[PDB]
Amino acid sequence: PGLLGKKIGMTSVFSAEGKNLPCTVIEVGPCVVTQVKTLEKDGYSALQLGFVDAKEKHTTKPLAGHFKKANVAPKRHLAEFKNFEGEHKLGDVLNVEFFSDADFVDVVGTSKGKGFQGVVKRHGFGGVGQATHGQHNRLRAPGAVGACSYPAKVFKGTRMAGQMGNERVTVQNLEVIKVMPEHNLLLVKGSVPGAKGSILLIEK
Amino acid sequence: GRTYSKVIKMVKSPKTGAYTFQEEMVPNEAVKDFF
Amino acid sequence: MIQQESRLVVADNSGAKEALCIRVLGGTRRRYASVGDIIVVSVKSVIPSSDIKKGAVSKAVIVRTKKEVRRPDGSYIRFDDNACVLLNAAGDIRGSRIFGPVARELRGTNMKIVSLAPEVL
Amino acid sequence: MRHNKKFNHLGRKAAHRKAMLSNMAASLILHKRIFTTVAKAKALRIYVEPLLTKTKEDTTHSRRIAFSYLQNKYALKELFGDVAAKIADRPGGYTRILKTGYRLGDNAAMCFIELVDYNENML
Amino acid sequence: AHPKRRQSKTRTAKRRTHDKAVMPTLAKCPNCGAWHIYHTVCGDCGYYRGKLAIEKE
Amino acid sequence: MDFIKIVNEEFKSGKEHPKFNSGDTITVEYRIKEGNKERIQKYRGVVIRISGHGDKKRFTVRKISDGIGVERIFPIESPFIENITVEKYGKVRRAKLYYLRGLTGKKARIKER
RNA sequence: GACGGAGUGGUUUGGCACCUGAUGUCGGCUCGUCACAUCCUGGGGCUGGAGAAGGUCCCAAGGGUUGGGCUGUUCGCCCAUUAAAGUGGCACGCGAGCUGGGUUCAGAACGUCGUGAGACAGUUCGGUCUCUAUCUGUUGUGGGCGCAGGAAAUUUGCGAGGGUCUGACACUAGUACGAGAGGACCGUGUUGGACAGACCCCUGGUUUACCGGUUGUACCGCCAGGUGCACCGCCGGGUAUCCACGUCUGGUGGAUAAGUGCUGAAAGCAUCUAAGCACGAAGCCGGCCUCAAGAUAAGAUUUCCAUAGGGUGGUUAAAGACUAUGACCUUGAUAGGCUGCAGGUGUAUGAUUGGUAACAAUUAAGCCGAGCAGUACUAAUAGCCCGUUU
RNA sequence: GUCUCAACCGCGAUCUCGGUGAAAUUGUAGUAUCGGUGAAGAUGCCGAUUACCCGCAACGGGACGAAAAGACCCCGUGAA
RNA sequence: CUCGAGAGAUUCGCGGUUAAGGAACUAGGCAAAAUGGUCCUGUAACUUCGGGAGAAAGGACGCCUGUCGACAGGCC
Ligand SMILES: C=C[C@]1(C)C[C@@H](OC(=O)CS[C@@H]2CC[C@@H](N)C[C@H]2O)[C@]2(C)[C@H](C)CC[C@]3(CCC(=O)[C@H]32)[C@@H](C)[C@@H]1O
Ligand SMILES: [K+]
Ligand SMILES: [K+]
Ligand SMILES: [K+]
Ligand SMILES: [Mg+2]
Ligand SMILES: [Mg+2]
Ligand SMILES: [Mg+2]
Ligand SMILES: [Mg+2]
Ligand SMILES: [Mg+2]
Ligand SMILES: [Mg+2]
Ligand SMILES: [Mg+2]
Ligand SMILES: [Mg+2]
Ligand SMILES: [Mg+2]
Ligand SMILES: [Mg+2]
Ligand SMILES: [Mg+2]
Ligand SMILES: [Mg+2]
Ligand SMILES: [Mg+2]
Ligand SMILES: [Mg+2]
Ligand SMILES: [Mg+2]
Ligand SMILES: [Mg+2]
Ligand SMILES: [Mg+2]
Ligand SMILES: [Mg+2]
Ligand SMILES: [Mg+2]
Ligand SMILES: [Mg+2]
Ligand SMILES: [Mg+2]
Ligand SMILES: [Mg+2]
Ligand SMILES: [Mg+2]
Ligand SMILES: [Mg+2]
Ligand SMILES: [Mg+2]
Ligand SMILES: [Mg+2]
Ligand SMILES: [Mg+2]
Ligand SMILES: [Mg+2]
Ligand SMILES: [Mg+2]
Ligand SMILES: [Mg+2]
Ligand SMILES: [Mg+2]
Ligand SMILES: [Mg+2]
Ligand code: NA
Ligand code: NA
Ligand SMILES: [Zn+2]
Repeated sequence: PGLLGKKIGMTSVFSAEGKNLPCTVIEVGPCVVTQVKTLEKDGYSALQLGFVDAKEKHTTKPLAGHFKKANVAPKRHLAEFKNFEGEHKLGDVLNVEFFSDADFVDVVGTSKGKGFQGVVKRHGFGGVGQATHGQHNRLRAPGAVGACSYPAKVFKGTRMAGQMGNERVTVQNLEVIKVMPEHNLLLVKGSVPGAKGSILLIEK
Repeated sequence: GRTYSKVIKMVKSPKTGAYTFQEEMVPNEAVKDFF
Repeated sequence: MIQQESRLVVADNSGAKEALCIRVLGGTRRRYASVGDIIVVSVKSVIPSSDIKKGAVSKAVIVRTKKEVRRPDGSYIRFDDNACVLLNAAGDIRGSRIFGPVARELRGTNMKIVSLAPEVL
Repeated sequence: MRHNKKFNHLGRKAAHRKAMLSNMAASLILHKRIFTTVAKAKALRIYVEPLLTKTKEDTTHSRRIAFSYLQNKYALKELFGDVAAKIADRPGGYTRILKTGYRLGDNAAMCFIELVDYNENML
Repeated sequence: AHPKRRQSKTRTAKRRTHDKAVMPTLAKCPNCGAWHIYHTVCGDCGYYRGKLAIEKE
Repeated sequence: MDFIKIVNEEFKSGKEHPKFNSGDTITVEYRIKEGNKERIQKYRGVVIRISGHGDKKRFTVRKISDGIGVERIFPIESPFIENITVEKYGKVRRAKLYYLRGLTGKKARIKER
């Protein structure tokens, strides 16, 4: 179970024990239950939540009929979480106090996009040779890609250049520093994937 | 020392029917809960 | 941040003056040694008529580094040089006096250095 | 990567790029409208609008600061004369870019940039 | 480095599947009635978004 | 709204200190611990750098002790700082005094203001 | 474990001469992948195993398996570590991937042989490593059509890939065992090293945005004040972004192997097996993370249409080679500007007053502000096309 | 910054668009994988396996890739 | 300097900076960094008596005031 959040930024705080802690500020805003999924109809049990208020100009008619059925204000983001405890129904509202009993959380996000990257940065390759001592033009090269006539091919899973980042990433067991119900704010120790303003899933 | 103790009970098994062996290591002041 | 081939000042009255790090102990590819770490050195130079000899192999403990050291309270400390103190086979120090400041990290490793140092941090 | 690098190098070295932006700005102050490419005109907008904002504080320091950019005394004479009076009430957005088409020789996107307070038909 | 074989007619034509001239994005001018590229000033009349932009002699 | 600014206010630590700039000579009363005994250990030197944002600045103070240079970085909001007193008001022409690392006595002296 | 004997393999030296109008060769670098005949870590049987430490054999390939001195070296010797510094195959893996120290061209010299031209179970100094990737292969990223009407979302997971390491201390306990020296199993805990992922609050780096000092010289008609050029002229700083040297997080029931047994006959006894049954590994499968319905077997759910929904276009981005993706397009804060603020630099131009002067103090510092907040001033026209909309 | 061990910055090349436009190479090709077989090292044979149609960027394992009628080695009642 | 315009991936060419360490790189310090000017001090072994030698190692250097290139005071 969990809620949807928005990454705000990082800062550092001093604890009561007198330690300097890096913290990440997340706005785990109010989430409405937009659809209840059950065994007998869907094959599994889960809750679909909606997070960011959306204007009607930005909501298509199929999605408008989706929120109107649940009788809630239309939302911009939708996600599913499982294994709750309390049997929330359509149109209920959840908030940061859900985590007021939580010691650690998981944060799922999308990492920053690096674009197309070479083997040195994508996979940490050593590079060919030195910068001097007869080096010509293979300073950031991958080297050999396989053996000779047997195999006579490049194996699947060979590490090469390509797109790096902009992908789903999970960070586990983040210590909760404080919950602020007034501002829908959650404080966790450490860093989380993604740029400022990105949408995060926080699992209890 | 005196920070745990070993507890064993035997439960019948649906796969076969004969008694298996259940084992753990719980702190000394918790076996009465287990048994 | 001391590694193999680094040269350190010898900061006790053991007779040695300059030392060269041969190995950072405690791990297969342990790259660097900080304050309070144990290293193996060769003595590169000595004062005339000293006890230890030039070219001897010895264990030592780092007391000062140029790279700043982080503390859990958010403070840092750095020094103008890298310095160590020679130790004997039984783990004790081979000298009487310590010259210059030493870091507070050694309060958890060796009380002999801290007791007889002019200042800690 | 170029995350959050907010200025166009325009395919030129830094000294070349600064010289072109300064020559172009002088041309816009002297001739109220000039025709150029779209990428060059969008880069001039970020360059010339703060310079036109300096004529709201008519002092020796403002004129000299502006002159350190243009280095052209006819542009300074026009900028702090007729151009200053026309824009005295507008809160930014002194210039306008309108696209026109493509060049014959390299198919470059073309446009015109002008001072808004000198175009009567668009007011 | 070198082609082992010349390509057949079929293989060459299959690659050229994605070689297409791009069509302009055209619109009619509400003043002139002439074709012009959307989001540009009509070169015939000089108008743009209902207002005169390039008074042409 | 602004959430970093809310958090910084809720987790405010430390006490007010008198203002000082780079090139000033200050004494830091720092609280240390050794065998469950708390005592204050003075550290006096010249401020060579201040960096950061707002109430979260960090300053670097340098002193020469027994002929060895020593540098300490202090968070301004730390609860371990008891007092800051300014001994001398220095006179410098720049923000960062990294050049004092290469000057010995009679050449590292700073004019008063 | 002698004297002897039977096999297996094809990584050594050979034997044969079957492929070759050219099938690049030693060592190293880079990148790996596979085997197990296992170096460490896991599980066992025996011991000439008191304990501790070993010896030997069996099961086990999940992960891991150092840096230097000498040498072209492989290999070795040595130094210091480590839990350990495994053995092999892949054209003695890998030169359209690198190098070119060695070998094996033309110069020269030594020893040696030859009358000599020259030569070497030898030695020594020097001596050009070519090619714009067609097919396939591999890593990424799109276009079309399909999915039994068309669409906007949320999904299950058939399966695939990734991940899998390990030390040292404390207590139990100076106890069991042992005249004694020494010194445990089992079980709780506390802290490290290496590796990987994400991130930029901190430390540190960059920062041809920016600010300042300064040399030479030429321009803005002159002075003062600026600017061009000299590697960004040189020097000192430096936000955002990108980073590591930084910070945070991670390596989490079933069926078995070698083995241990219960009950128990064939075979009156014996027997873990023949009928049954209880155990038993870092290994297998689940569990963790990512992808994943072209899974043509093309799945499921909610809603819309039969103006649903899109394309082209525009302002743009922490998204990006081109694409694709995200936000916004006037009943709009998408970008710039403007107005303030965090911030960088470090006290401007002028004007007084000091000083004989070079200079200095007052007065607002001045400039910049890739970040933040507000604000329609500028640019975002529903025009055209498929099936009311920006 | 030779390296531990790399990080960042600038221009030129690179990528996209407009204009012009070669070359080496080429029996025909709708040119997948594994093991086997085989002029004894297989895209093309056998048995299985996997794979909707068509591009772009990037890297070099194979096509005993390209170039040059092997200089080594032997042979010719060859040559200098 | 007879092709341009955009954009600002990988990679290459030519350049710039870099914490801590400082030849651990490599066949080999290859390449790069470092030194560098004028004047005043001071210069070893060895030597064919010429040299070695610019051996090595040190110090001063801008502007203003006055005094006889130098001296002293002052300024950044
Ligand atoms: C020229 C032939 C090469 C490049 C190399 C050849 O090496 C030799 O000929 C060593 S002799 C040497 C030759 C040059 C003379 N100037 C001096 C003399 O000393 C070598 C290693 C083999 C022994 C024969 C086959 C081979 C293909 C596979 C391979 O590994 C190659 C042939 C076909 C290859 O094209
Ligand atoms: K093959
Ligand atoms: K920065
Ligand atoms: K705005
Ligand atoms: Mg990106
Ligand atoms: Mg490297
Ligand atoms: Mg070369
Ligand atoms: Mg090169
Ligand atoms: Mg094409
Ligand atoms: Mg073989
Ligand atoms: Mg051939
Ligand atoms: Mg085995
Ligand atoms: Mg080989
Ligand atoms: Mg080659
Ligand atoms: Mg090859
Ligand atoms: Mg010869
Ligand atoms: Mg030579
Ligand atoms: Mg080459
Ligand atoms: Mg920051
Ligand atoms: Mg910093
Ligand atoms: Mg000039
Ligand atoms: Mg220049
Ligand atoms: Mg010139
Ligand atoms: Mg029986
Ligand atoms: Mg509109
Ligand atoms: Mg360029
Ligand atoms: Mg073209
Ligand atoms: Mg075969
Ligand atoms: Mg085959
Ligand atoms: Mg060939
Ligand atoms: Mg021939
Ligand atoms: Mg460095
Ligand atoms: Mg340094
Ligand atoms: Mg070496
Ligand atoms: Mg080496
Ligand atoms: Mg050189
Ligand atoms: Na002879
Ligand atoms: Na701004
Ligand atoms: Zn018209």
